[PDB]
Amino acid sequence: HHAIYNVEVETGDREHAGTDATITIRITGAKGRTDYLKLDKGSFEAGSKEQYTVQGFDVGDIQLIELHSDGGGYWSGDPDWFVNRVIIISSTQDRVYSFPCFRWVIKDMVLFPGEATLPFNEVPAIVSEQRQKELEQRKLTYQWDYVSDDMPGNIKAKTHDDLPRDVQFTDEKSRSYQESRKAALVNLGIGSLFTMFENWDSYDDYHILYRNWILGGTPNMADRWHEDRWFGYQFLNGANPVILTRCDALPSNFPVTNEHVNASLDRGKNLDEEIKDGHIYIVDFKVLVGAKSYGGPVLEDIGYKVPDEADIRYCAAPLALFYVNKLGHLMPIAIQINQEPGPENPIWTPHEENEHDWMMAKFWLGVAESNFHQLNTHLLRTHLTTESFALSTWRNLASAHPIFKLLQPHIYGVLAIDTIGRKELWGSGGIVDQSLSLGGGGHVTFMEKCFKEVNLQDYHLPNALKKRGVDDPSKLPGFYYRDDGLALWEAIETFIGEIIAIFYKNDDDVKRDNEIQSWIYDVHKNGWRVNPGHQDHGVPASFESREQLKEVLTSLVFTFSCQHAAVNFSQKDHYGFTPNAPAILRHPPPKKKGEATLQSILSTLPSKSQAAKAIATVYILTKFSEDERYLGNYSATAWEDKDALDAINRFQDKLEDISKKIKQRNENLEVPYIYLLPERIPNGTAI
Ligand SMILES: [Ca+2]
Ligand SMILES: [Ca+2]
Ligand SMILES: [Ca+2]
Ligand SMILES: [Cl-]
Ligand SMILES: [Cl-]
Ligand SMILES: [Fe+2]
Repeated sequence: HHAIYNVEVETGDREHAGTDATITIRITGAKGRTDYLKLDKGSFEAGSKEQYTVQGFDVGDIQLIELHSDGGGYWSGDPDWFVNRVIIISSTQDRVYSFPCFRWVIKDMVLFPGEATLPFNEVPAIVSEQRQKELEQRKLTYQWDYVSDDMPGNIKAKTHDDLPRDVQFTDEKSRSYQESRKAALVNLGIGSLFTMFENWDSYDDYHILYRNWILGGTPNMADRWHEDRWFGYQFLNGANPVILTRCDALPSNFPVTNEHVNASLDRGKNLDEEIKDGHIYIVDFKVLVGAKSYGGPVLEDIGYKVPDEADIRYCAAPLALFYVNKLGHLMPIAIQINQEPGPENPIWTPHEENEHDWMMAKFWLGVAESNFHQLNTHLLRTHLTTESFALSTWRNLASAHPIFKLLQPHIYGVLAIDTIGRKELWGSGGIVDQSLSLGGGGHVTFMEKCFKEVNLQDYHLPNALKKRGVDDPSKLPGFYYRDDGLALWEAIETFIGEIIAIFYKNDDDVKRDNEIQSWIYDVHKNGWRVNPGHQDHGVPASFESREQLKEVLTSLVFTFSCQHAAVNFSQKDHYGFTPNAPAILRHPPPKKKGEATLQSILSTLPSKSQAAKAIATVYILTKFSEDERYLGNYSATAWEDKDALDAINRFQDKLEDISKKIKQRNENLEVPYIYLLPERIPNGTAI
């Protein structure tokens, strides 16, 4: 004759989560559906758990609910309502129904009870219809847009506030970001006054520049940047640990011989023998040829052609050779500043007659490294490329889908920061233009050039390390990015495998899942588009197995969290003392040996205000928000399935073990490697 429904609603704790809109709820089940019933006694504050008792038609077994908000009245400041979950008990049913949400309620929100499902799993027809309608609507809200033909697809949004609220920064992240921008302007202005009439005449002058910033500690390379051992160390454990490969033969255009490097070898063998023993490594920045730097110079194979106080910046495409010495230290042993060898682009070594020439060579290798790292390793290959997958998750996976639930905490952030970044950070005029040689426009062309070579197999850490020849700790010791990254790769892969096995019982279940198929196909066709001049991007058009699904999800999750953390949060230590890693140089490279002086070097190195702006950029890009959730913290995820909860438990406990092992390893290091501690790795790419 009627049922009594006990309704409990948990509102999210985040700022503005609450609402004063009038809320109603309609309940549907096997027997029919109630009317919209008022939940209108008391307030919905952030963090609240509020209870209601409403009476209506007995729907029998409950199958879905619909919340409605009237959107507030004249005085409502922020009617949008963030709902974590609704729990209902019906007087006629011996069951507790739990409806996870974790999304913003704007006007209407449909929710289903119980565990995640694949689209073909058996559910009431009205559930399947609502699921199909959700996804129709996703496609109108979440649309592809592109910087150019040669960039990965991004979310269509003019500014951050045009984004769907589910993918905007939380108010806490927007405050953390806007406050960081204000603090940077204040610290720049105070440091500008303090240093205004400073005679800039030594490398140690640059130490002033980080002193009035809250960076979490003096840059850990400030005291040792000038030592070859610590210069070499950072190609393993600094901000850009992705380019060094094992050298099994010198490139024909980098004609280093035993006579150039023998004074550096110290295990009793010559250069050819050390190459065969796997102790010789190399970096090749050839991708930077053709790069257009601010003020006009265009990099050639030979460097630059024989050209008041204009802002003119330079870069380089060097090769550099390194050697693992008998103590296990990676030492820099040769640098050629540009690609085409000869007298005007010679090989520089730590044994230069003129010590300033070797220091200048190391600075040219750093400028190439900085521009490559910021634009390719960090901006393109974390943010801009994984942004396509975040967009495709919203377009193609229903909120009921288990892989939607898995990805939510990891995709969060990237749409918001990238929408902001296109306007304020690496877009035209942004803080990047003030701080990189390739700023001014050349930085977009350069990312385009890099994106043409991008392949999804690059995001597979064990395969990429093996491919680079850097995975054998007996030949290449002291490589903590590799050690910690591989431990976390395995932990994430194990977890994802266990989630997949709960919902997909065999390969057929993958092939039949039209949403996961649409998801990968959307990236394949519209996300990482193989356009004229592009290599294949390694994105499959479909999934055929559980293992293939695991491998793509692991790559993606590991990149959003760990890889971004390793190449982003390492920036204070890498760049905070400018001479450790200059990102702008002001004169072209030398065309003969014996020229460099401390003074010609200081005039090539960034100006005080260029260096200050680099520090400011790093400060902004590396600020953790006070609401950040770190790796494995799934406190705001929508899981209900008991087995999924247990898989999460095992994963968190694994992460906890990896954390203690990293801290134990660190206690014996001269310079602890902390960027891959789980407690410092955000779930996502949000800054
Ligand atoms: Ca609100
Ligand atoms: Ca109440
Ligand atoms: Ca738990
Ligand atoms: Cl009713
Ligand atoms: Cl679930
Ligand atoms: Fe970032």
